[PDB]
Amino acid sequence: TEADMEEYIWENSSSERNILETLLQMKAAETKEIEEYKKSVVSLKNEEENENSISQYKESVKRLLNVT
Amino acid sequence: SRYSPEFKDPLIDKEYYRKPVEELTEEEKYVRELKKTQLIKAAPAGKTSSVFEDPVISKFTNMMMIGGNKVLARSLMIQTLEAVKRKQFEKYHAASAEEQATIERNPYTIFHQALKNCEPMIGLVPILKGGRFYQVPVPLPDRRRRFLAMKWMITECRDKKHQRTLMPEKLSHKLLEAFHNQGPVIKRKHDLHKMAEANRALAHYR
Amino acid sequence: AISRTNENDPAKHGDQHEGQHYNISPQDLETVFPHGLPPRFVMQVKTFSEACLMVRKPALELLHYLKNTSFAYPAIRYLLYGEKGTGKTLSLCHVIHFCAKQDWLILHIPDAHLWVKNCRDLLQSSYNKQRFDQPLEASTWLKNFKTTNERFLNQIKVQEKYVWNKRESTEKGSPLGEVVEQGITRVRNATDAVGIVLKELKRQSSLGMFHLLVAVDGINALWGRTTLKREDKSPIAPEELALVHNLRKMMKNDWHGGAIVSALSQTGSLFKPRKAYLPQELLGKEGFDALDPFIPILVSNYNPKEFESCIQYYLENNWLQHEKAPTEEGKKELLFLSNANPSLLERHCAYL
Amino acid sequence: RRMPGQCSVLLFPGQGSQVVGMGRGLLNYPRVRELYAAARRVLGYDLLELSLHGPQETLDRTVHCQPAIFVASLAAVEKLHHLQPSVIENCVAAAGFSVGEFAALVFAGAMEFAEGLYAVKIRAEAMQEASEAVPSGMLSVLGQPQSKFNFACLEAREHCKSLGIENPVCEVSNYLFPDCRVISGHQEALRFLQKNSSKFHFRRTRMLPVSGAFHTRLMEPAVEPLTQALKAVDIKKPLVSVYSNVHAHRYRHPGHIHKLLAQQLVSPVKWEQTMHAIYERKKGRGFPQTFEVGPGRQLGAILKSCNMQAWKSYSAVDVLQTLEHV
Ligand SMILES: Nc1ncnc2c1ncn2[C@@H]1O[C@H](COP(=O)(O)OP(=O)(O)OP(=O)(O)O)[C@@H](O)[C@H]1O
Ligand SMILES: Nc1nc2c(ncn2[C@@H]2O[C@H](COP(=O)(O)OP(=O)(O)O)[C@@H](O)[C@H]2O)c(=O)[nH]1
Ligand SMILES: [Mg+2]
Repeated sequence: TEADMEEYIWENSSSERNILETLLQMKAAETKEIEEYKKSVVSLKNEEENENSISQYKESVKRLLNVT
Repeated sequence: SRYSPEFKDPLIDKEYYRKPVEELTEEEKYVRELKKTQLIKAAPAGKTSSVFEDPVISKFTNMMMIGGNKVLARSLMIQTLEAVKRKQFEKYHAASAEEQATIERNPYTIFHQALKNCEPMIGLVPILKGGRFYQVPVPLPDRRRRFLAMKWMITECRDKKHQRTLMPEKLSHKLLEAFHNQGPVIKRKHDLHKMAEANRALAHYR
Repeated sequence: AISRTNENDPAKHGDQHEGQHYNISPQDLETVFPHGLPPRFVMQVKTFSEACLMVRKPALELLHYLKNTSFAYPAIRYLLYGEKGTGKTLSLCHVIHFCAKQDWLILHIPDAHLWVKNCRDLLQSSYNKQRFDQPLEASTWLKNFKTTNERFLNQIKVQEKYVWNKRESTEKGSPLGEVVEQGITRVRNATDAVGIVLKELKRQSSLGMFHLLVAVDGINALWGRTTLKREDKSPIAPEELALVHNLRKMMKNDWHGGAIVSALSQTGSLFKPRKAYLPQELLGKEGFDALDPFIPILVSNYNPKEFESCIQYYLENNWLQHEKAPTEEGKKELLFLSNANPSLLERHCAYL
Repeated sequence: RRMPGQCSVLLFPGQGSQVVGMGRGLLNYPRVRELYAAARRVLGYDLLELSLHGPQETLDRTVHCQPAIFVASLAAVEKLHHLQPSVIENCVAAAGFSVGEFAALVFAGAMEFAEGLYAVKIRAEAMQEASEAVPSGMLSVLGQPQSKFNFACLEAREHCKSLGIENPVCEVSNYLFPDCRVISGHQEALRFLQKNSSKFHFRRTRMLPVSGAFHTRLMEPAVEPLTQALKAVDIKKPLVSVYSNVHAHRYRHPGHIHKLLAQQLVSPVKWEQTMHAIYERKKGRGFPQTFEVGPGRQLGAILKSCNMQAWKSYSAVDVLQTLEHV
């Protein structure tokens, strides 16, 4: 069972699907960023949630979505 | 009592200690030097050096207490103060230019003046001497009348004829009535001063 | 008046206005916010005879983001989070007021926690017998949604025939207001009438007819638990409610031409500890996954400038009547007892 | 054996709980159509139509309300069984008010459905005839501590004696909860009580919408019919602890239900005593679940007045609507 199993696999996960859909839609409207984002997400999902982790997540999402 | 008789009560007043040594009189200097030798009790939970501390409101809250529930009693007190403040602001906004100089919005002044308007100066002492019971007038001490004002206010606000009106709203209305020399508490003071006026002749039985 | 700013247009606030109060007109108050403002801020508005909001860094950052928003990209989810009573609801209201002045379509949910608890009249949806309706909660929202967006209800026109009953149906091309009216008149079709509205707004905004703002306060309620029960005393999940199921579709970034703004809230939350305030702790795994990816924005306590400005505003309204409150010692005591928390400071100033 | 809190007690309502639309919300549930068909077979008219769509004036007639309440109560039992099998499985006590007792026994497997309907029909007809025999009524009175009930009954009888009648009747007919009673008797006595409430220290008085004086000796003529109707019926041993109304204790042996059921017809209802016998316990001990299987929520309010803590775990079965269309 996934809940018993002790890992959030970023691969084939909801986070991966959501970011892929977002990036495809941005390309239609018109990497290291994805690596940073998935690192932040996996840290938040597996380790403890603190303000530093939330800020890292924020910065990664901003860089991926072209928000400054 | 877990305190020895040696222990003296603490003096929380914060400006008393800041008094310059020059202003101290020899008696006051002696008292201050004496206090060094004495043992002092731990200051109780309650009174603080806070500039917003008000002993009268603290006593009123303690008298509304039921079963040691101080949180709820203080909640009711702060709600009453807020309600009085809001009603005064509402009456201040709707008042004419000249009537806005005679509207007091400070709820603490209203509370103090309302309690002062309910203090009786003369009361009675139940005394049976000749086999039949006799009321006799007496002068009430200041503590006794201060207590009676609060007790009458609380008993009036705990009346059952007020169905489902919450205590902060009842108490704010009674306080605003007594601020203007109106209401049943002022009538209770008057029916005591009159019914002790009807019994001046018994005053020789003191 | 050092605590007030003459600039009452939210589109022109900047970092120099940080800590100053700007005024919301009565017309803007009645149109933009029939339901938005906190219950204890309505009291301040009624007693001071004016609604003045401070300009803070959370709202300024979230306005800088919404000014530079690409309407071709999918809608970006923003999430305001912070400790209790730190002002995130009023930051959300600041943003809603900014967006309403630029002729955005406002979809404002004042408190999503009210849809998952203390509901008497639950019905089984004739549209789908597996979900439940909340006519009183839906018809209450519909009237105020109509009030906020009266202008657009005739410009926006449906694109499908909706069958309320065999006798009554809304024909294609009718103005959206009709649907809203059908929800306001007959409460039986209130919950069906909310979803249709959402279905239109999420669609037509993509076409480019208008910009849509989805402002949901207490967004953490959608992926939590409910205190609602069946007639067999069994629990009901949040997804079983049509009102909550139709609002989750609006949180997905499968549309463009707008922005989705939300604010967490532990106040009124179900099955959460008092000190839980971070996004995952309130949202849950499901909530975080649903909102992921999203931009979190922190709302903190007053810094010294904001605290001093709030106390100067209260003194300028003569709301601090204690003779010691204006003095510096009174201000230090206020600062310590509230620790610069806006809600605690307001509550303590209420009875001074 | 079972911890208090996982067992359940079923309360069956009685006269005065009828309502138009009763039965809607139970009709779709299992087995209910067959109960109503059997009721049609035994009575001779359509209860279903009268209960679902009625003027409420035919429904308030004695001959019609009692069978309607009986059938609706049992239908609610089947509804609860469908929704919560465990609650019916873990049932410890059962109790009916006046006619609901006939329902409770049927739920306890002491009587069968057709037997119960025949008994209730004969009972209702005889009671209506007895009410027609002499004018009478009932009054609900809520007293305060200074209120004396037998005292007020005594002057209520003195007044009607002064007017002139053979043995005026006015006595407490229902004990509901502390200081709330229902007195029963000739209308003049009850009017005397109404107009002299202040002297008698009665806070509230409300004439019940009833045909006549139930639970008094005035219903003696109806006793002999019901007994005959009950003679043929072979009452078995109740499966659950079903309480009586005459003396408010659990029925011991089936050979005494025959006479206790006819004695209830001319005896006061010991409802407060029954609630005590079911829910009394020491401070802190848990209480069972309570389900009011039938129309209305009157027994719920009575339980609230009697025992608040037992009322904390109280629920009522909806017989006017249903959440899910089964
Ligand atoms: N920007 C602001 N301008 C003026 N007052 C504010 C502001 N932010 C907060 N306050 C004060 O704080 C009080 C509570 O703020 P608010 O309702 O926004 O809290 P919150 O952070 O959303 O908390 P909760 O978890 O209770 O929802 C407001 O009534 C007001 O008194
Ligand atoms: N009364 C009525 N409501 C409708 C009709 N169509 C859609 N709705 C409502 O509007 C909402 C539209 O959301 P939708 O995309 O259809 O979600 P889904 O069909 O349940 O998967 C639905 O939840 C319905 O409650 C209709 O033809 N008649
Ligand atoms: Mg909030």
